[PDB]
Amino acid sequence: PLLEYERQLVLELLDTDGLVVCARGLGADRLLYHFLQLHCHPACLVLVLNTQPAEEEYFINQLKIEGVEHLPRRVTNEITSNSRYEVYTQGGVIFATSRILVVDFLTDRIPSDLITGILVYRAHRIIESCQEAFILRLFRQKNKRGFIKAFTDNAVAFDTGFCHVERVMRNLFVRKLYLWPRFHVAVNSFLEQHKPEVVEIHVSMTPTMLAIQTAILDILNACLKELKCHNPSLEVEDLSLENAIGKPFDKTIRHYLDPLWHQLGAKTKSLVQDLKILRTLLQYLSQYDCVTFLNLLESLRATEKAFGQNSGWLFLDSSTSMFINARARVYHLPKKELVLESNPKWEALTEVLKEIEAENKESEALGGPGQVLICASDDRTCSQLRDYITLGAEAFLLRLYRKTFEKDSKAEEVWMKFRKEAAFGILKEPLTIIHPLLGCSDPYALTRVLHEVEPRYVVLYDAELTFVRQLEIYRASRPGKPLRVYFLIYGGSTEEQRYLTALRKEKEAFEKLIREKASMVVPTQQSIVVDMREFRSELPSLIHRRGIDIEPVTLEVGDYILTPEMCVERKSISDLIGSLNNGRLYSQCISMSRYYKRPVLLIEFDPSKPFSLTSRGALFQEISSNDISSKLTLLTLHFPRLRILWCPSPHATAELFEELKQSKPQPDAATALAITESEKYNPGPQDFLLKMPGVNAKNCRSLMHHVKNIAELAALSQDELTSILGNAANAKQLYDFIHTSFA
Amino acid sequence: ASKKFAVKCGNFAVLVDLHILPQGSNKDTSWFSEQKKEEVCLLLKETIDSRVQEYLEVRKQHRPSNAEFTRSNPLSLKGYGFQITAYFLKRGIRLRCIRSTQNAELCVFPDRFVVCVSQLA
Amino acid sequence: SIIVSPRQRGNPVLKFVRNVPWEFGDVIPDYVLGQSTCALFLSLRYHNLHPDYIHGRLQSLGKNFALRVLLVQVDVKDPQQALKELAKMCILADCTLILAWSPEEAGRYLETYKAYEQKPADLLMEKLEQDFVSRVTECLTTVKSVNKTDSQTLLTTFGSLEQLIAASREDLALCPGLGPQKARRLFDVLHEPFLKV
Amino acid sequence: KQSFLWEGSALTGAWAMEDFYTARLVP
Repeated sequence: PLLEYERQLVLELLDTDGLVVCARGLGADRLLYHFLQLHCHPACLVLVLNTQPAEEEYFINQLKIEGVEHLPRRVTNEITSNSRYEVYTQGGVIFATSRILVVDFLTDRIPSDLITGILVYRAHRIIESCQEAFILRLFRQKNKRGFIKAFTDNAVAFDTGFCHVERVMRNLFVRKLYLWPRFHVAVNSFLEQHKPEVVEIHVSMTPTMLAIQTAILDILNACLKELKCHNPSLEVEDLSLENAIGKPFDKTIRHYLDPLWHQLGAKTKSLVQDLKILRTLLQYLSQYDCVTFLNLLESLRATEKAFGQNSGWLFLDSSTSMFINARARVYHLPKKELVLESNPKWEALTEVLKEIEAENKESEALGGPGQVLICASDDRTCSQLRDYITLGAEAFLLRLYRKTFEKDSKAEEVWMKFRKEAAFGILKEPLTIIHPLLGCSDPYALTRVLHEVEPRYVVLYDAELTFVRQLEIYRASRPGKPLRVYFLIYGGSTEEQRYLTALRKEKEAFEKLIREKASMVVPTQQSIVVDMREFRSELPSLIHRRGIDIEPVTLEVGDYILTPEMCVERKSISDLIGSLNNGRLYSQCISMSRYYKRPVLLIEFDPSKPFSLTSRGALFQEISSNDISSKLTLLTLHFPRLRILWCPSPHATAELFEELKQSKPQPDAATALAITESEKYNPGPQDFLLKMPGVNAKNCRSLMHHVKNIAELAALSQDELTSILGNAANAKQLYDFIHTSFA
Repeated sequence: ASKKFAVKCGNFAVLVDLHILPQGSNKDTSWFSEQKKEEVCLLLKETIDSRVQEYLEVRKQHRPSNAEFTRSNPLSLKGYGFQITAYFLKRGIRLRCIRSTQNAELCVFPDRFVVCVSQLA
Repeated sequence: SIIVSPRQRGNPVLKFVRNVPWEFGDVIPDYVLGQSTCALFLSLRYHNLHPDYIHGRLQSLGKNFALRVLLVQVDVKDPQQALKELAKMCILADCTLILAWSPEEAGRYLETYKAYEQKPADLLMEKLEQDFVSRVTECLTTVKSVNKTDSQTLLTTFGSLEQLIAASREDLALCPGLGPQKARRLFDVLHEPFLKV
Repeated sequence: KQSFLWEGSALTGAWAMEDFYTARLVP
């Protein structure tokens, strides 16, 4: 079916290959499905890179619905390596993960000359994920004939100053860029002839709910300013107060702090924890009821007393205002004259549902009754909405209050008065369906629900840009059937601010992309064994570029094997500090020295921002054991055979690796791999079984056969533990561990 | 006409996914009248019942369950001038339903039910 | 008890050694950090000016010392090229390379080498505290994605592992600070039939 | 019919800088 502007886009992409940036929610899955339907042939094989299992299953099922033989097949690590060559020879669309594709391309267990193309969904991941760049470099190194089409929503991902569209565009080997924003003439003119009957209600917050938000925002602003003060390099505009409200703030704070985490300090990590807690406090305030908010507030103070997690801001003069306001929301102490206030959004939802039911009970004869779909943010909100509708405000709030707090009857009845002051068959009646949006996991899940149940009315209890665009596209797909979308938003809150910031960020990102596109218009063999987890970095790509091939295996001893007697552990300054303090590096050195004749430790420092590697304030004090320099000296003193390589960048590390093997023989896999039941004994509960006291290897291995699960493990008494374990002391220790309070 | 309807079976409600195949080059979806909708459920009454029944005792078996009636094994039931082809696909979304007329809860069957019909020769 | 060679009299690094007593005296290496531990000093600008100087020192050092640490004071703006040759030479000559970015740091390294002559390896190995709270914390952190703070809040809410076992799937999610995904992962780990698979 | 959150998504209006901000969110 497609559309008009969508078919123009498809024709343009069937022309000279390139990458397509659409507006958030403008049916990128539809374009991917169109290309999959095009390439479901058995005489060709294309690879789709970044897709979720749910999206892949939906695509396969829809293609089966259409009546297509030779459906797409999914290839994952579970399939045996020799069997993976079978599905490649079968042709057709192949859903593959980055890791197995890297392994297959490097080991040449894939007909790289038979690949007719590659489709890169979510092409904005090329910016930071070095695996896909390596896959595309390897593919272009062998085929040079197949196509590369890339699709992406999230035009904001190119708006950050760290990245550049030209670099990622060159990584994809495309050389042509297609921009399809929401204000594009072809799409805007077409979407104006099939617009939905949107009606939005601006629900006003309670004055008590406003004070809580004001206090939380004050605390968040203070913590952000403190974080900026301690990290002058973090003064970037990406950490403004209006950006901390948004969803993707955690990703930016990780990108700016994760590479140098262990050298950050003590207060900075606590400040990041406070930022996360304040953001989840904002979410709880805007989303859930009053009793749940009070529960989270009180539990937050409970752990501060026990450990002191939030001691920085929990005792602030503004924080006490939040506690008092929450208590006034739930309690009233003059004996508890409970208030149990409900947030206004439920009343707006009730009014909307009443109007919808009135319309249905007025116009049954004009077709069917019509179905209503309610979209909420997550599962908790959906459950709360269903309980509120089925029970009522009073019963629901009383149930929550009694379940959590102390159950009272004499005080409860006083509040009630003040508040007042068939087995089988087709339903053939209006149905209300509550659906969790889950925007972060897979935004294109609202489209599947919309196509599964065709709703005459949609209530957007929680709204994001992608869902608005999806509802706009869904209506235009049916030119005759109308729908009315209700847009419930909290007036003058952080939800409205977040939505408006998303709007303006997308618009400015698309304008910047347009300008960037305009400006750019005119322009013997040797091997190294590389650990699998090391491909999330640029070093394996730079090593391969120098002309030496890579054999990727799972290495339990070291990251690189340059020679038969050599082993390199790659540690940055942050990871070196973390491993020295943790104690992992000592065990790694022990194993490497035991197994390899020439163990090597590689440290990658930063010439631009060097780290002192010595404790601050100890420059003039005595030698401190907690210092990193002292720990490094101790380690090199206890391992005289260990050799250390210092490199300033991954580019220099590759050169050193190439030079370090000038005449030595090459290594081989299955020898470093074999350096070091397994199929049984699920890794999940195995570690939990191992870590509690009373079990080293033999007693635990014996006991897990007798006991079906750890669920009933707590049921056994001390004597049964003595009988099963074989000892009474360890059994007593385990029983005391499993049955003890917090004291 | 033909809209994706819902069928109740015990404590659950199954959200069927009706798909009318095109009627030749000049597709006429109006051939599926209101009457033609009524025998679809009774023809498939045992199919849904045999699919809900084993979904309950596997929970009583306290272990994860497969449909044992999947894409590779469709249901090809005949009829009266029309065809039927039905699978049972996992949905993956926790949908919740309430009968607004009675304000009574109703669980949604987690397995998506899809049936395709076409004019018989 | 550090015997510094007379060949380094006018060098500021000896000004910053304070916590250990150092004296002169002829020695084959630049520094003698006790028995079976000797050190050599190098400067990046010196190395660039005299590329063949340090190799003679390495060749004349011999295999008398069990541990031979050659620490350099990187001072040039671009040490990328020289560090490569230095690392390769240290690899070939069976000696360890240490980087100090300031004269103070090199003195600290020398003092620490002298002061840690018979320090046991306890400072390096993991602690693994046997306290009940620490034990339950590490046991909880064994799951895929749960940090220490999450286990800290989790312990306070329920108290005992028996209470954690008894709780269903939903009330794990209802606990603050977990969310749906982390609570679901913990609940799946909290009881899974490992024997079936 | 002043549903400006919806047609504001189309990004086709003038929509000066202050329109992308909420007055109550200044502190």
